[PDB]
Amino acid sequence: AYEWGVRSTRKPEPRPLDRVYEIPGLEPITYEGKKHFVPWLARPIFPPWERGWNDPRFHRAAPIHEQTLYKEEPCYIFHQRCRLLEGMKQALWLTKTKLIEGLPKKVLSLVDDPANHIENQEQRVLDIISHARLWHSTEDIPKRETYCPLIVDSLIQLCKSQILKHPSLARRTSAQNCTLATTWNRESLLLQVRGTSSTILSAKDPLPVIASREEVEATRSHVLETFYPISPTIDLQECHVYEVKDDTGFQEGYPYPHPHTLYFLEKANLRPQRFLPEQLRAKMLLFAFANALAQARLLYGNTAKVLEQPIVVQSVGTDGRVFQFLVLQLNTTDLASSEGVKNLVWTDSDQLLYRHFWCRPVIKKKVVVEPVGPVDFQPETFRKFLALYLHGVV
Amino acid sequence: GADRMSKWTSKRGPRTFTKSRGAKKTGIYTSDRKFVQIKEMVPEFVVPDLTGFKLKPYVNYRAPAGIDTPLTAKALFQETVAPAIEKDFKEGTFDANNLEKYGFEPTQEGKLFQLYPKNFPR
Amino acid sequence: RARGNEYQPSNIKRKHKHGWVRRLSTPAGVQVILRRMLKGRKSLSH
Amino acid sequence: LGYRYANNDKLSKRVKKVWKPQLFTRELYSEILDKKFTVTVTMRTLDLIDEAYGFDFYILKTPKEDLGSKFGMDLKRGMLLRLARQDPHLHPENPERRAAIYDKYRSFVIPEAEAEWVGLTLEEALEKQRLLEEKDPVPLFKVYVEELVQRLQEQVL
Amino acid sequence: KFVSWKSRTKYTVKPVKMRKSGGRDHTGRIRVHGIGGGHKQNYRMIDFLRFRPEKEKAPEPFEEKVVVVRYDPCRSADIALVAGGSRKRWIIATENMKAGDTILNSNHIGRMAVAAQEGDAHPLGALPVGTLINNVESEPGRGAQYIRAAGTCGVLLRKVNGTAIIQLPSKRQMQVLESCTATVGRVSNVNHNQRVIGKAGRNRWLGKRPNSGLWKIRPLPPMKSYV
RNA sequence: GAGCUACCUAAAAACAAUUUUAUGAAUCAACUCGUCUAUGUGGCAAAAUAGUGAGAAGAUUUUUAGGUAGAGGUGAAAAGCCU
RNA sequence: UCUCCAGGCAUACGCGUAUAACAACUCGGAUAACCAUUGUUAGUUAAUCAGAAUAGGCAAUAAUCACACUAUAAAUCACCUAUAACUUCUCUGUUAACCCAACACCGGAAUGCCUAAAGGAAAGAUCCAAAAAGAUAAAAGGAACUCGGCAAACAAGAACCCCGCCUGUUUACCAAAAACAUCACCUCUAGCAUUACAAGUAUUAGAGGCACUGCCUGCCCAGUGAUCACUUGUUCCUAGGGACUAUGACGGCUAAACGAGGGUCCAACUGU
RNA sequence: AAUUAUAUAACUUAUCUAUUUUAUAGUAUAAGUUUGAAAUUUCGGUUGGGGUGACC
Ligand SMILES: [Mg+2]
Ligand SMILES: [Mg+2]
Ligand SMILES: [Mg+2]
Ligand SMILES: [Mg+2]
Ligand SMILES: [Mg+2]
Ligand SMILES: [Mg+2]
Ligand SMILES: [Mg+2]
Ligand SMILES: [Mg+2]
Ligand SMILES: [Mg+2]
Ligand SMILES: [Mg+2]
Ligand SMILES: [Mg+2]
Ligand SMILES: [Mg+2]
Ligand SMILES: [Mg+2]
Ligand SMILES: [Mg+2]
Ligand SMILES: [Mg+2]
Ligand SMILES: [Mg+2]
Ligand SMILES: [Mg+2]
Ligand SMILES: [Mg+2]
Ligand SMILES: [Mg+2]
Ligand SMILES: [Mg+2]
Ligand SMILES: [Mg+2]
Ligand SMILES: [Mg+2]
Ligand SMILES: [Mg+2]
Ligand SMILES: [Mg+2]
Ligand SMILES: [Mg+2]
Ligand SMILES: [Mg+2]
Ligand SMILES: [Mg+2]
Ligand SMILES: [Mg+2]
Ligand SMILES: [Mg+2]
Ligand SMILES: [Mg+2]
Ligand SMILES: [Mg+2]
Ligand SMILES: [Mg+2]
Ligand SMILES: [Mg+2]
Repeated sequence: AYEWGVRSTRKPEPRPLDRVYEIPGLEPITYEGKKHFVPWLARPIFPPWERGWNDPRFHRAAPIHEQTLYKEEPCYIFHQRCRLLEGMKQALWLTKTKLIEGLPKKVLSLVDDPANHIENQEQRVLDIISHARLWHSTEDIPKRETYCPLIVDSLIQLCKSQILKHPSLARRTSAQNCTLATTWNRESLLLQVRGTSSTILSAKDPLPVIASREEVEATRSHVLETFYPISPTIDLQECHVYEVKDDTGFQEGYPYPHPHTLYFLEKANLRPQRFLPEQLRAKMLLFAFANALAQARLLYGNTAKVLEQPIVVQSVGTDGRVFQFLVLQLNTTDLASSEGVKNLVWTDSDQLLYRHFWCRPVIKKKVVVEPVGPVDFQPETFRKFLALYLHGVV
Repeated sequence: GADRMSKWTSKRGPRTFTKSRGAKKTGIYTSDRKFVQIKEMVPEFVVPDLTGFKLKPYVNYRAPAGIDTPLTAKALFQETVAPAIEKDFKEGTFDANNLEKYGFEPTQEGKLFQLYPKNFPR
Repeated sequence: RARGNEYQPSNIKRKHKHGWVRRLSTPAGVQVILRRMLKGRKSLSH
Repeated sequence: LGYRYANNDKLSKRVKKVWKPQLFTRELYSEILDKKFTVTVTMRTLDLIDEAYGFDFYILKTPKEDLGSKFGMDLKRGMLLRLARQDPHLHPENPERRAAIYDKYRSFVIPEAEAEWVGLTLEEALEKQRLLEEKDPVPLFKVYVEELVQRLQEQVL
Repeated sequence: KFVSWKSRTKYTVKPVKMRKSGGRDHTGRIRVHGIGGGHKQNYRMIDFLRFRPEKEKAPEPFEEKVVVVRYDPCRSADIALVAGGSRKRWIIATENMKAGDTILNSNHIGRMAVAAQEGDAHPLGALPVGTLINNVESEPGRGAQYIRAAGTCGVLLRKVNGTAIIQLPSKRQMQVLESCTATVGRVSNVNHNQRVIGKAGRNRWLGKRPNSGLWKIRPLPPMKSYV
């Protein structure tokens, strides 16, 4: 067994106590009275010092076991930076949900109707992409810390222009950097989610249910996949000092209690600081699931049961170029067991808004091969981003 | 080639080198590089009302100065505390324990203006 | 090339090398100060 | 620390030589202190202890110079102070045992005040004296009061 | 003044920033020549005590999943991140190790030799004589210090009375107790010897500085005449 | 005494255009260097100037702070450097 | 106003009043005018420019327009879990033609942006001598000059020999090379942990030598029978008896390429 | 080259602590033996210069 930390770098052991102390019955003579060190006198032993009052600037916290909220049981907390090793599979097990590929047909059909098409939709989107990457900042190449929020904010301020066609869209408002948390148990393991969800869009009315009761009941045949030998708690924060809290994202009495969509942004400039696609979607499920679960607890109490009215929540995750769309329906609150009615989740993955962007022309031998604009722009991605928005109104 | 004889001050040296000119600190630097001034650490000048003041900067030459007698602890004691003890001694109402009755302070702790160590400036 | 410009002034370098705190670090440096005090020097160090 | 002549002839080169003592670490028990100390000790000291018929006898008998150790001198003060005060801390709850030790070393008993100033260096003795004579200045208020009361009392007399 | 960068007390998979010594001692003097310069490198802490039970876990054989086989600039061989239970660690990778494979760490000692797949740690006693082994250790619970270089392998020559003889790559034969645990197979990057540096500047990348330009027996007194 | 200089650690910075390709490759500035001739010779200069030349994405150059000290240090070894 | 020249404005390190006006005309500027000099008085104004709370838990995935694309040398506090505190503007840097070179030194000095919109003046008046230095032009000839085509040229093309394999490095201030380094190849040493090597483990680390690359090539390889027996050899017991013995320190050289290397030759070119 | 040489390594007898009846272990040391990293000091005279002969 190799012990980490070379001894030369460790703080050295205290010098041996003066031999005059060892002799019983002898009172050592030290430099305590002088109020300064001297090499030829024995080292004084001072009692521990107590100021007699509390100074905030120099406050020191108690050890872990002495904290008021300390609990022997371990609480596993999932937060933003947490990265699941198994990606989606681990997220499915924790939230007791079954995965359906592709968005719900109801959402998809909304944008197939040309009536929902926006005027100059293709041109305006290209301007937003060009504005997002080049025109917004004085600099030459803006960094991802300033154009992944801009692209998502711009599109939402474009999709929100449909209030002219649909006045019902006036019944929603948004927030920024909200706090969502929940506490639930899985197979004797206590799980909590603590993580902000950037901007939350909330409406006055709940979203229409996506799946029928018969489909929900049919999920019982499906069995959650297991991934031995990797444990479900890998990459989760084991916490022994915690409190049980379940916040929807706002407080009680908020006029718009129904959450429409949760948007997730990856604004880290460096690739190691940016989540991979698989990890991003896994983060979306837990964060999206938590908001749904907290409101279920708020409305129907803390009891565990199959919900008569399923709760539907939508999430949109992007790094500024690649978009992942998520629709989740919460069917049950009795997640303690691994067998029973399961939640349903619809995922649309790897939706490319544009393949690449050039902010300076590519010139070879005095020939402009590539223009300064988005490359391989895909309008279909914006339509899917519009379908989720329009859902619940049209 | 550096001048050893000139005083070392903040005007000299690189940007990083800084030091005060003797100005008393009036606040605290918190974390995140934010300054938080403290009102109590800022001196307040107690200025009297000079209305009806009969003293001016200069004195008349005609007025005769007196003999200089630097005040001593014994002189102050005789003027202030001795008469009280002397009268009390005749009345017999004097004891060692109650020296505070005449104004004795056993310890300066608890005084706003501590005589020693002095906690108040000029 | 052309010599004569060995001195490349830096206040951080100067004070670290021949400063007050540097001199007091070692007894051999403190004895440099002690002799200078004996002679009567205006400046004991940098 | 000295010099030697190579091959023990003065016509050869002069070579530096240092002769070192074969130090040993052993455990010794002091009856007067009733404690066991671990000390670096030469074979010479072991013979001296044996010739002194006990570790405690060796420390008390040996003068300051011959002892040649500050640690030993502290032991001398501790043992002397123990005997001088007849401290009951020696073998508590067994008075018979305590009396035996004290009687066995009764010859070395000296006055308590003298025992305290045994083995101390000049600096340690200076520090001890300074602490003994340290006193906060008397308030003049009290001093004047004493003078005033005495004068008034004498006048009334 | 010179404080070794190796001050981290707790194990973590995250790469740790390094400082090179240029050969200089902690006094500032060169104790080994030819060392200096090269690309900045991050240390990836390697666990060589294969059978290490997780916190509050029984000491019984367990398996782990090989997540990825990365390239380590601080070693000849290529490390592989292995994930099992609730912990992640870096281990030396065998020649045929691939991502997604499951390897077995087994302290259990078997009386009868059982065929072992590459990369599964087993006590030397368990291994049948003649199996290629690596990451061998002198004493049980001491981590691996032998045959941990790219392409190296060791042979279990003889198991007698709870003692095992291992033929080290240098052909030195070393005896250890059968309790010692060594994973099967040779280390990865078998073709390390076949590489060609080609250009002097390449060695300067690796940190190997140029060499200096500076360019017997005593006959007995009887033999002086003949020479 | 390592603010010059030899070497190293750490934190940093500079490299246009052209052709090759995918590089201790090519033409050639900034920049680094110092083959040759000439002038100078108490000189502008205790090693410079005018031309002419070598390298210029690399074993590259440069900046800042630190480390190695004379029985020694450093050295792609000239017994070269260390005010 | 005219003529002409072409590194300028900030920042950092540094310097420390050399800044600016007035007044003087001793000193300093290598001479004058004028001041950079002397004396006196002034000066540089920042919440943005610049400089100067505690205990835990846990990070596999570079950069390069980061998408594609590959590669190798493998590459920058945050976010959580709890405790504590609940509304602030003080201090310091800021001038100049400036620093290192005894000097108002044809030298040295990092970064940002720009190349004249910014910054400047080669000639104190004269004069046309020799010698010396620099620039330009040349009838005919074209290296006949010279140690050598040094320098110069309306030329700047071609091939060779020698030496080193190549890029690279060196005697700061007389030698830049054929010397040192260098990849590849070869030899010797070491079986291993908490400060170099090395958080490494024989395909590794140190030390030293040598251009590599196919090809000729050292020796060394018990003898005879034939995997078998004797003769040898080596040991003992005493000339006998047993016992035992189943190609590597060397050359040519690739061979090409490359060279401010050392020698040559032709052609053009020229005041050599 | 002459004189030394607790740099290192080594081993020997002792000291000394464990042990078994003499025994094999080691060693805050001393006395030797063996290597030498080094330190110190030296450059006789006559032969028209030099290597070889020589001579005093
Ligand atoms: Mg000088
Ligand atoms: Mg310099
Ligand atoms: Mg002598
Ligand atoms: Mg060589
Ligand atoms: Mg330096
Ligand atoms: Mg060098
Ligand atoms: Mg370029
Ligand atoms: Mg040079
Ligand atoms: Mg060139
Ligand atoms: Mg070239
Ligand atoms: Mg190049
Ligand atoms: Mg040489
Ligand atoms: Mg010098
Ligand atoms: Mg002025
Ligand atoms: Mg004037
Ligand atoms: Mg001058
Ligand atoms: Mg003036
Ligand atoms: Mg600021
Ligand atoms: Mg300025
Ligand atoms: Mg002029
Ligand atoms: Mg003229
Ligand atoms: Mg001409
Ligand atoms: Mg002509
Ligand atoms: Mg000729
Ligand atoms: Mg020429
Ligand atoms: Mg060469
Ligand atoms: Mg070269
Ligand atoms: Mg030279
Ligand atoms: Mg050169
Ligand atoms: Mg030269
Ligand atoms: Mg050359
Ligand atoms: Mg010709
Ligand atoms: Mg001498």
